[PDB]
Order: sequence, then C-alpha cells, then structure tokens
Amino acid sequence: SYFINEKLFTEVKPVLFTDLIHHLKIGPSMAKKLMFDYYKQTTNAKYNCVVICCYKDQTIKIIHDLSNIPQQDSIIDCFIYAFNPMDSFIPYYDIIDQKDCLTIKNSYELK
Amino acid sequence: LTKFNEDRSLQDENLSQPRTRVRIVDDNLYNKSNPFQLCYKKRDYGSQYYHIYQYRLKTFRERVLKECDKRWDAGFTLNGQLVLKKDKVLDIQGNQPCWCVGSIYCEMKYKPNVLDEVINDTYGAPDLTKSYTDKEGGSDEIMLEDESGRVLLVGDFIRSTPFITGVVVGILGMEAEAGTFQVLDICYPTPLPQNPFPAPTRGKIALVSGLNLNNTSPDRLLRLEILREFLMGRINNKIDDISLIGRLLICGNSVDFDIKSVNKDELMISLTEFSKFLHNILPSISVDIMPGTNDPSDKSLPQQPFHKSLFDKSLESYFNGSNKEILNLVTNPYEFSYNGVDVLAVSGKNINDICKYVIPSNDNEGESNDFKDDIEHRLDLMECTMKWQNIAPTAPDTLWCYPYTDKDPFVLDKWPHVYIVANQPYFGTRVVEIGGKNIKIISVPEFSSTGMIILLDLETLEAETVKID
Amino acid sequence: LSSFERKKLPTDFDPSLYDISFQQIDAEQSVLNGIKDENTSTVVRFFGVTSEGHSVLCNVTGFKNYLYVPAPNSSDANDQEQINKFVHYLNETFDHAIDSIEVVSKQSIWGYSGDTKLPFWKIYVTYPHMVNKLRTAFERGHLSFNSWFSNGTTTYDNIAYTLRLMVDCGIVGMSWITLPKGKYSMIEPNNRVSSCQLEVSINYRNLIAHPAEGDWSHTAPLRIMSFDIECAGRIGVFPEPEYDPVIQIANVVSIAGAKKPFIRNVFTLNTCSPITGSMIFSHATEEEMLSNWRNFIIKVDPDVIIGYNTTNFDIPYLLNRAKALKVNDFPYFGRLKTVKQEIKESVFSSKAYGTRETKNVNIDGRLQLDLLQFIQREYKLRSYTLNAVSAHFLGEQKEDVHYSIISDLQNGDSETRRRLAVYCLKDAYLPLRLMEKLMALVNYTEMARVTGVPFSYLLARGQQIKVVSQLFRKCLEIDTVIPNMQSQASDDQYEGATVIEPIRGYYDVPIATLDFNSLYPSIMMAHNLCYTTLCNKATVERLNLKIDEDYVITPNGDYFVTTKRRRGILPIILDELISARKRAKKDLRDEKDPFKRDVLNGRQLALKISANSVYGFTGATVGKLPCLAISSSVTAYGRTMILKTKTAVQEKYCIKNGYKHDAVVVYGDTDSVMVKFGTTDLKEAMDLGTEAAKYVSTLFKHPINLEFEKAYFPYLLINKKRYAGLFWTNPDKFDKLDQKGLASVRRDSCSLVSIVMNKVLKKILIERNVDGALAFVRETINDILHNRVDISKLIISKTLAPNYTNPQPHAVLAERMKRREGVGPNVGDRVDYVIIGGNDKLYNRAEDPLFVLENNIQVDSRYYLTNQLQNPIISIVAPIIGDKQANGMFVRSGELYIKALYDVRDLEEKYSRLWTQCQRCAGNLHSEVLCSNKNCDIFYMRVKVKKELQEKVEQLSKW
DNA sequence: ATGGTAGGGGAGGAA
DNA sequence: TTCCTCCCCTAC
Ligand SMILES: Nc1ccn([C@H]2C[C@H](O)[C@@H](COP(=O)(O)OP(=O)(O)OP(=O)(O)O)O2)c(=O)n1
Ligand code: SF4
Ligand SMILES: [Ca+2]
Ligand SMILES: [Ca+2]
Ligand SMILES: [Ca+2]
Ligand SMILES: [Ca+2]
Ligand SMILES: [Ca+2]
Repeated sequence: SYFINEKLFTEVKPVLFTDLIHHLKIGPSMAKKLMFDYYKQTTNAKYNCVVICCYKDQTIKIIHDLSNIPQQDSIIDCFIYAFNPMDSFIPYYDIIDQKDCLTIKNSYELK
Repeated sequence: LTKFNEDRSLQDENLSQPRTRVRIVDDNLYNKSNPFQLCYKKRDYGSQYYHIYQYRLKTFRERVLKECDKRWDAGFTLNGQLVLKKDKVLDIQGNQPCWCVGSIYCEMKYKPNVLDEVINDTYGAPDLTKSYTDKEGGSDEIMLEDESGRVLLVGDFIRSTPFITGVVVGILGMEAEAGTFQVLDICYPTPLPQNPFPAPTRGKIALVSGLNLNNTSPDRLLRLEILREFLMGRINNKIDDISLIGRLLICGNSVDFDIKSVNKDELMISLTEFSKFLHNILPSISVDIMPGTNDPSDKSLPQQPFHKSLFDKSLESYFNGSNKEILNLVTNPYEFSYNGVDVLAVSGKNINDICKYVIPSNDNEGESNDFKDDIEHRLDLMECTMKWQNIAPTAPDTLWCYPYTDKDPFVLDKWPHVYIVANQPYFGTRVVEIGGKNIKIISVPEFSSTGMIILLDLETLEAETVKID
Repeated sequence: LSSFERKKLPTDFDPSLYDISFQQIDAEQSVLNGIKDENTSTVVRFFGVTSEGHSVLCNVTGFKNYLYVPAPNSSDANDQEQINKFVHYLNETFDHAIDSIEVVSKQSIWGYSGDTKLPFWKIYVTYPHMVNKLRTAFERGHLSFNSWFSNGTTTYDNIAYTLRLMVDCGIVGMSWITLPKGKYSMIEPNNRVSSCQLEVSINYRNLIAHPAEGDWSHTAPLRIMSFDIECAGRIGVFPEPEYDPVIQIANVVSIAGAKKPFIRNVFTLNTCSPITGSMIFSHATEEEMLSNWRNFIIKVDPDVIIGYNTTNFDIPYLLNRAKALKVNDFPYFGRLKTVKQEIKESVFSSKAYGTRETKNVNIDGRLQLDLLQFIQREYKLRSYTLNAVSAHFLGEQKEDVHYSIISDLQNGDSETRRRLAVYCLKDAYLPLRLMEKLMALVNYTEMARVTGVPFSYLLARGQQIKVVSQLFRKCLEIDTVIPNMQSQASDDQYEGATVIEPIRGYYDVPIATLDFNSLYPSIMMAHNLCYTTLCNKATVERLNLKIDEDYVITPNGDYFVTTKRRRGILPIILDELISARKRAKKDLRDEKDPFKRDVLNGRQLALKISANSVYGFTGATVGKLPCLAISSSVTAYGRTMILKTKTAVQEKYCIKNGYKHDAVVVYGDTDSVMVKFGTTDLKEAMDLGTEAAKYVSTLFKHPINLEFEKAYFPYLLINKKRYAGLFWTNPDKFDKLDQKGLASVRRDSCSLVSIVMNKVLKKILIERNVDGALAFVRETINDILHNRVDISKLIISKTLAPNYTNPQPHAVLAERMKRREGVGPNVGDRVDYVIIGGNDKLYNRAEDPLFVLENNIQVDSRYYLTNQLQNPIISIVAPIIGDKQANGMFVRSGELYIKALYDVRDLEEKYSRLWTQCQRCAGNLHSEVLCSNKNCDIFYMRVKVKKELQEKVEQLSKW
C-alpha cells in the first residue's frame, strides 16, 4: 500500500517517483497520485518537495522557483517528482529490473 | 499558490494499461555499405593528403562544367572580350573575362602551424585559437589552387560568400595585376539527385546531442534521467504523443572529461553511468549512438563507431549478434534511412570549423553584410555545405582525416532529405531548396548548455523542440 | 637589352675637360704592350666603377719595384763610379734588368738603436719579378764585387708588387682615385684589352688617391650578380661535369644598396613556360646556353659575382662542363678579353678557421663573395647548408626539391621546366637576400678600407696580411724598412694569461663582472710596446738612458723605451683599429631592429679580432716578423693586472674600510674578475661594481680601462671556463641567459642536450623551482629510453680533419660515405651523424641520419643517455641538490582498451598536422610533395609519426 | 702560406 | 683501473 517508513523516511536515499513503479508495480498515473496524497496528509517530518512541470510547449522544468512563471496558463500537468528530505541533492542510479513497463515495449525481442 | 496547482493537476486516470504498448516500428536501412566506415586494418597511412584534393578536383570539374556550358556559354557576351574560354589556372593573361575551376585555399595568419609550434618547443599546448581569420588586419588571402598554378583572388564577391578552403567552384574574373583575379561570378556544381519518399502510418525521431557526462554533476545526470523518463512517457500523458517516438539518436559528445588531468579515471565512471542510462532506456526505445569529437573514438573525421568493450557488462545482451535494430553504434557522419527518409547526420565538427574560418576572433565595427555573429549564419553555412557538394570542405587542411586514396566519402553523391548537424550552440531549421530539390536542415543543439531534444516527424519533416530543465 | 648594358658614356667626352674619379675594386699586375714608361713596361690595372656607374681600367704605368739592401760597409761604397760599375755587373748577371741604385737614409724596424739612420740602397728593377731573384742572390751571397756582399746580407721590405704600388701611392682597398683632368691618356680602340667603358693609362705620380674618410667615404653603384645552376645527373650518381649536363642557370643581377634586383633570368636547356617577373632565355642545346650565358655576363658587366658554394661547385662545374663540351670560347668572362679562367686548388689552414681546400677561379676585374665562405668565417653554426643558414638568418624553412626528381622534372614538359626554373630563381635570390641582411659588402668594405688589403684578400687570406699592410703603410710614413727574416721553423709556446682558480658553486648573491676594454691592445698602446721601441741592456748602457723616464723593464724582463724617446708604430695601428671599433659600436648603441643588432655586433667583433691579431702577429713564430718579446711581454702585464685587481678589490671593499661585507673574487679569465660584493641587492651590487671599475682604472696607465661589464644575480660556476647565470645590465630586468662553454653552446653535442640544458637552467635560475626542473629531467630520460626523441635532436656534428691517428666516428663515417655514394665530405666540412646501436667499437658505429631514416636502424639510446646527456645535466644540477640525488636521477581489457585508443588519438592528430604542413609549405596542394630539406624540424619527424601510427593502428585492430 | 695561449672533456690504450 | 696521449671546441 503505502509502506511509508522505508519508502520515505528511512529511505534515506532520495526517493524517485519511478521507484514506486519499480517496487509497488504501480503505474505512473497512479504513482504521482500516491506521492500526492502522501505529501498532502501522511507527512509528519521535514521533507523536501521537488515537482516537475510540463507545459503546452512541452517544456519540462523542475526548479519551479517556488513562486511562479507563466503558469497563469499553459500548464498541462504538474506531477510531484522525487522527494529529498535529506535536502541536499544528487541521487544515484543503476541497472533496474525490467518487465514492469506499462509505458511501451520498444519494438523487438532482445534475442 | 504551489499546493493548489498540484491539487488541480491531480490527474488520477489510474489504468494507463497493464498491457504495455508498442512503439511504431521505424527501422534503419539494414547494414549494406557505409561510405564512412573503415576497419582499423586496411588503413594505409602511407599515402599523402593529396589524393583527396586530386579526387575532389577531378570529380568537381565535371559538376562545374555541366553548369558552365550553359551559363557563361561559349557564346556568352560579357561586356567585352567575351569569356574567351576555359584554361589552366596559370595559363591566363590579359584583362579579358575568363573562367576556370580550382580548389580554393585560404591562407590566414592565425591558422595554427605545427612547424612553428615545434620550432618554438611549444607543441602540445592548449589549442584554444577561437578563430582563424584576421579581420582587424585584412591579411587573409584566398588563393585558387589548381593542378599547376596558384592564383590569388581579390574583389567584392569574396566579401559576400564564405569561400572556404578545399571547395571546388568555378570562378570568373579579370586578371588585374598579373597575379590576382577580380572575381565576377561563381559557379556552384550541378544539382545532385535525391531519393523519392512516399507520402504515407506515422513516425518520429528523438534527436539529442552533447550529453557530456562526467564526475561533476551540475544537473547533467539529472537532466539525462529526466530525458529518459520523458521518453518513457512517464512525465506526460502516456501515449499518442510519446508512444510513437520510435528511435533516439545521440549525436556525439556523450562523455566529456578532462584528458589533460584525470588520467583515464572518470572516463570509466562516465561510461558506467552512460551504460546505466542505456540499460534503463533500451527496453523502451531503440538507440543509435554516434561518436562525437570528445568521445572514445578516433580524432580523424570518419570516426569509427564505439567499441563493445567501452560498455558495461549489463548491455552485453544488446551487443549480441542480430540485434542492430535495438542498438546501432554508427560511424560519425552517417547516412541513416528511417522509413525511407534519408537523414544524414554529423557530430557537428565540420560546421564548427567552417565558422572558425569565417567568424572573427576577439577583435580586441559591426558588419551586416558579413560578420556572422551566430544566429542564422550557421544555417547559411550548412546551406553552402549542401551547395558545395562535400559535407566537410576543409577536411584535410583543418579537421584532420584519413588520407584517402581514389575516393573521398565527404563529397556527396545524392542529397538527403534531412541533414542533421550536431553540437551546434543554437537550435535552428531551414527547408532549403536548391536545384529543384529541397532538403531539411536541422541543427540540433547541445543537451548540456541547453535542454532541447528535437522530435523530427518522418511524414511532414516538420521537427519540433521540447526543452528539458 | 636596354637595361643590361651600363649607362652610356657622355657624348662630349675627351681626355681633357674631364676628371675620371672612380672606386677601385680590383687590381692585378700586367704588362702593357707599348712604349715603356720610366724604363719599365709593367703596369698595375685598377678595375673599378665611377660614381655614375661607368667601368674603368686605369693602367698605372711607370712604377718600378725596388729592393732594399744596407749600404756595404767599405770605403769605395761612397764612390759613384763604384756604384755604376756595380749596377753594370748586375746587368751582366741578371739580364740587363737592374735600373739604378739610389742611396736613401732609412732605419730598420728592429729595435731602438738610436736616432741615426743608416744608408740603404734602393735597387730598382725593370720588371718586378726580378726582385725575387735579386733578393735570393743577395741573401745567399752569390754576388761577388769588391767583397761587398760576398758574405751575405739581409734584405728588406719583402712585399708583393701590387701591394707595393698600393702602399706607396696611398691606395687602401676599395677606395677612390681621381685621375686629374688631362693627365691621363686613353687606350685607342685598337689596343683595348678589356670590356670596360673607360680604359685609360696614367703615370703613378699623377693620380690622386684619396683616403677613405670624409667626402670620399661613399660607395659606387656596384652591380652584384647572384646566380646558381642545377644539373640533371644520372640516377644515384652525383653530378659529374664530364657526363651530367647543366640544364638551368638562374641570375639575379642587382645594384648594391637597392631594395630589389633589376634583372632576373633563367637560362634553360629546353622550352620553359613563362614566369611572371623574370625573363626566360630558353635555348636548344647546352653549348648555346653556355655561350649565351657568357655573353650575358659580358654585357651586364657585374662587379661582384656572389653565390652560395659557387667557388667550390658552381663555377668549377660550369668550366669543366664547357671544357667537356668543346666550348672553347666560354671560359673567357672576366673584365679582360683574352685571359682564360682556370681553376687553381689552394688550401688555407689556420687555428681560428681550420683547414679547408678551395678551388679559386681567376675572374679578372670582378670581385667574388661566395656566401658560404663568408658565413664559414663570420658565424659558428651546426651546419652551413643553404637550407640551414636560410632557416637560421632569414627564418624561413622552404621546400628543397628532391635530387633524383630533377631528371624527371627536366625530361617532363614545359610546366615541369617552369617548376625547375622557379626552384632555381629561389636558389639564386637566396644569396642576394643573405648578402643584404648580413651586410657583407658594407662590413668588408670597412675592413678593406681600415686595414688596407684589397677586398680579394679578406676572404682568401688570414689576419697576417692585414697586419703586414698596416705595418708597411706606417713604416713608409716614418722612413723605416721591414727586415726579411727567414722563419724560425718552430718553438713550443710562450706564457699565456692567468685563469683565476674558481670558487665553484651556485651563488644567489649578485655577481658583478669587471673587465678591461681591449686589454692587450690597451697594454701595447699604454706601455709603448712595439718593434721600433724594443731595446736591450747594452743599448741602455751605451746611450745612457734613465729608468722609468726613457725606458721600462717589462715583467718579462724585456726592455722598451718610453714615448719620450720613440713612438712605436704598433700603438698607432692599434689606435686606428680600436678607434674604428668605437665608431662601429656607436651604431648598435643607436640601433632598434633586434636582428640588426646581431649584425652590427658582428662588425664590432671583427674589429676586435683584428686588433688582437696585431698581438698575435708578434706572437706567431711561423710567419714573418715574429718578436716573442712584445708578445710574451703582454701576457705578462696581463697576468699582473688580474693579480693586482684581485688584490685591490679584495682588500679595499672590506669591513675595515667601512663596508658591509668582504668582497670575494670568485673567478676571472684573463681580464675579468667576477667579484661577489656580499650584498643581496642588485641595484647595490651594480652600484658597487661601477664604483670599483672607476677606482681600479685609477691604478693603471691610460688608456687601460676597467669598466663594469655586467652582473649575474643567479650565478652557476661549474668549472674553469664553464659557467652560467642571468645577464643583468639594469637592475629591473634581466637581458638573457648566458652559458659560457657548457655542453649546450658546444657544437659537438646533439641538440637534445642543448634543449634540455636550456630548459633546466631556465627553470632553476629564472623560475627558481628546482623540483620542476628535476621532473623534466626524469621525463626526458624516459623519452630517450623509449625511443621518443626525434633524430633531428640526436644529430651530432664534428669538423673533419686532414689526417687522423686515433680513428674517430665521423672520420670513419666520412670514409664510408665516400665509398657508398661515390662522394663524401671533404676536409673542413662538418659531418653529421647519429650513433646507431651495436657491439663493435664506437668509431665503427656512427651513421648518416638520412641512412637511419631510410633503413630504420635503431638509434643507440643507452649511449646518448650515458655519454651525451648525463654528465652535462649532472654537472649543472649537482651544485644545487648535491651530488647524490643527481647521480641517482640517472641510474581489465576495458581500461587497457582506453589506452592504445587515446594514444592513436594523439598520433593521428600529429600525423595529419605534419603531413598537411608539408603541403602548406610546398604550396602544392594537388600533387606529391617530395622534400629533402633535411635541416627542417618536421623532417625525420613525419616519417617517425607515420611509422608509429601505422603500427599503433595495426595493434589497435586486434581489440 | 697559417694571429696567440689556457683548458675542459670525451675515447681509448697501455701498464 | 689510472694516467696519458689525440681530438674537438670554446673562452679569453
Ligand atoms: N680572439 C681573441 C680574443 C681575446 N684575446 C686576448 C686579447 C684580449 O685583450 C684579451 C681579452 O680577451 P676578450 O675576449 O675580453 O677581448 P677584449 O676584452 O680585448 O675586447 P672587449 O674588452 O672590448 O670586450 O684576450 C686574443 O688574443 N684573441
Ligand atoms: S619537410 Fe615539410 S616543413 Fe620541412 S621543408 Fe619539406 S615541406 Fe617544408
Ligand atoms: Ca644550386
Ligand atoms: Ca674585456
Ligand atoms: Ca671578458
Ligand atoms: Ca666591456
Ligand atoms: Ca685537462
């Protein structure tokens, strides 16, 4: 469900919203919602929020300046990206187990 | 109010599928013959850098003459002493009009000279030398070499067009001071054929260049990961706009490191990170990696593809035989054929060096007819490089090459519909048309300084950009 | 062709109303068919050119060569009838040749015997060659007449006829002569013997010979003709005149002191396409080519046929070729119509110039200034090939066409022949540019005007002839004769000067340097040393001279008389020669161009070898007038001046006298004293050196002068006559880095050592980081051991010698080259070689670089590291770090694939740069570039990088 | 015919 | 293995 001790707090490495897809097998259009409700209510301790912003012209920016840019229109979606309560920066990535993809299967078999 | 816009952007579709979708299959032309491909064996470095020039002249003489028979024709009546005729560049005298063909060769003072560096014991220094031309000195000379002769050129035209070395275009002028020309008209070679592409069920291509990964992480790795996530459709609505992107094309400068200091340490961690990204992205998109100038590949321009050894063990399943459709690893200037749309791509060094010729250096005044600053002049340089049939004019002279013998791959044989040049500082596109044939010149920008990745449609050829930050 | 022939003579020209005034460039003895003037028929022909550009052939008629003998000591010697019977007897014996015997009162040049003048007999002869026979007869004693000269006598004033006329009339070489209006006669067109425009004849009493100072110091419009030839030789065999033709002959005739030549030609053997700016006389056969070239020279009438290696190769080749082609009228192209040019091989040996065999050709009336000889005399360089001297002086390395491709270029078509023609034009315009830059004519004109020898002696004979000429002129001024002394076959040596023991070490204190201006000349002028001031103890007792007032006893015990008694002539000669050096140094003081200040520095450094050679004259046992009592008496007086300076500065600038530190003279070589004042400041060390120069010069007699020369803030005194430091003249910026003797300024050390030592010294002395210096040293030792130094940096050069006892590497190499190619280096040519690897002895193991670059033989690296680079570097780094460290200095698949791929990425970026710089150099973008300018940096490098890139790519193929 | 002497340093050969 | 001639070159 929402195993939020080792998913956020003791998750001390910054937790990406794709880790939800890879672990809980949840979908992106649902993992964003899980992160959403989490930071809305479940939060109890200090946690830094990082949010992506995609516009009509397809611009993808994350710094989001905490105040605004022409958001008064042109914003298609605004998904809550990774959290970093450790607050510094710089996650690290690696090989990831596939076969959990609802995005798209490329075209071909790996042979 | 940041929280309320989040609340509004609550999308909660919640299916999107289990049911992974499939990208639209756009397949490169199966490996038949790549003119830019040289195995490391059979490279005979014995010959000199003169078979290249001889072949260029020998092949462009016909291309220029097929146009010069009609324009400047044998009965052309220029003001007086009509055109008298062709000649051999040295066999010219008098003030009568005349026209010959020759491989222009510039002579600038700031073009770095290796003999001077050796005699000054300063060989091996940083080669910053931002530009070659001497604008504030006017000392730049533009000769017209041929088989036997070297005629200096002066006039007004050499202030209009670039006139880059190595190119072979027939000139027409009046001998002024027994050594120079007074250029009057320039003949570019005959138009070159294209391939026909049928109008019809979709297609796109994600172009990206200048990744420049290293140990330092000023958002570079994070921008790359956001890129793969957006290419996964995980950043936007799932399909119908990202489901069909088809293929990625990394266009060089993927791994940037300091050769001068690191001693090959970071050049491995960068490659491991790059292989992590490739393993994360390959089950979803096919990828074609193309070596740049700052990459584990040759410095000679026909750079051969990346080696399988550079990549992590994780990707070994991809490097198995009969899997070129997933990962490609092509030579640097490559002639793809994606669903019939012949797209020719470069790492972007040729245009960089051409601009080094034309653009001035630190001057220490503003010209509109000249003084290419950097906005559209780069697209004009690519236009010329599609007029001048070869795609690397100053090849042996300033952007070094394997000293070919009896063949030069750079001189074009047929125009491609698309001509992508990489690592350009600015993004631009022009649907140029010359000789009844039209091509599309896309100029992909760097993915390090900027965030743009171009999405080129393969049925309307109207590329669009998407900026990542 | 309306520009060739000189300015036409004025129409209204007659022997009256005009004063032919011209500059004489040449002079040679000849006989003049016609009436004997003043009982003699021989004449001296003064070729020259007047101010407007007309040629001249003034024949100076009427001079009779004379021989001086002391009047025999007898009673009848004062009887006129006896003298007349004597000249009668001589005419009986010596072919009616002796004219008369004048009685003149002269004195000898040897010693101050008093103010009384002996009576001498001036024996005139009709033709000047008779004086040699007469002198031999007088010296042996064959004359038998009243027991006068039966024992034997010593003759006087032994000098050639031409120089005798030039001395008596007062004509220095390259000076101005004015034939007065109406005093001269013109040779009628029937009896003309030359091609010159004005061919006159004057009596020697009439002509006015101006001194070369004042209004008569300018120079006439000479016509310098440079040229060059190229021969089409058989394959693999050097061009031999008997079988290999001359195919082209360039020409760059020009006027002296002009910006650009006014003639260019190329006489080709076949048809040649036109070149812009240069006529092309294309002939059909070689005989016609040679004859037309001769006619061309005769029509142009150049004055100075300059070239590069023309004396040894070009002109002899042309002459032997014309001889082999039965062209009989070719070899007559001097200013005289019917004198054949012939080759006379002569050898010149000297300590300062070395043995070298030359093939002199007698082009009568025209100077010759083969630039090879001029440079081999004036400049010390590693090699003297045209490429290398052009790269050194002009600063340009240009293509040098391959030898074997000359035959193909010739037998191709008119375009290839135009290519040959432009090559020849470059080769022929090179010597003229060199002559204009180096200022050959101007310097040699000053030398021939100051000394007195003709211009032809400056490049064909040593310094003794200059001293002889100046001596004879001064003696003639002062009524003196020079006794003919048979050479004292040899000696061992006399005493030299003192080289103070060095306090070796590395000094961070400033090191002042106090030296004397022209030491030995100043001593000679100061203490009146001369031949005519020499004296002995008996003479002092006879004449009753007083000490320190009329004579001085030199620290060698020899006596000389003060200027109150006599004024020696060597003071006067030296005065002129070091007062001309002052006005040659008053020019580079006012010179801005940096390359002009190392040519105006080669003019003050040639009038200081010419003043220190007046001493060497007195010191040379072999060679006339050797007096080892003026020459071993300046070395003393030079050994008691450093011994007095090193004792005065060391004991004045001490703590007792109110100073901060005790001064210490750490070194000093024959005049200098590298005093270390003890202060760290540099503006104070210079301020003390300047004060010391004044105080010490106060102790000696005028003109002896000690001046503060330079300073060295960092100083590295390796050994005796070897050191290095920074050259400071003003206390705010250093001028350069001096290396006095170290293996970097030697020329028998590979260029690698020079470069390494210069960089090491630069770091240690200027940059002051010793650790960075050592790191570079270790970096080089790896390069040598891994074969990463280019052959251009491993070439050693030594001067071949005439004969050897202990075999030398370059000597065996020269023999082997002669055996391989058919021609090898001659005596006096520097031989270039690198030491290949092997087991047999060193001398058997040395090869021509072009043989190493054509057979890939392995350059011995252990030898270079151990012998060449080790000891110099150790010697210069041991003072800083101590000897121990110095000697110590010389005693998975992925990461593997990143290597051999960032190595090829460094070789294929140098390969292209080099093999496209060759194209930018030859200018030939479209055809093959075959270069053989083996004195080019990139030479030996392009092939190495190619052989390395091929191998590295072959190796990278495997992965 | 040919200016001088002092002196370092390399190669090698004999005792 | 230590002097002791040649031999080249330079410094003054
Ligand atoms: N080619 C030479 C150089 C020098 N000396 C002798 C005579 C000098 O008087 C003395 C001094 O040597 P220098 O090199 O210092 O020459 P000078 O000091 O005489 O000239 P200057 O002081 O003007 O530099 O050495 C010589 O006999 N032959
Ligand atoms: S080798 Fe190259 S750089 Fe050297 S002279 Fe020849 S062309 Fe010039
Ligand atoms: Ca020549
Ligand atoms: Ca001195
Ligand atoms: Ca001195
Ligand atoms: Ca001085
Ligand atoms: Ca010694």
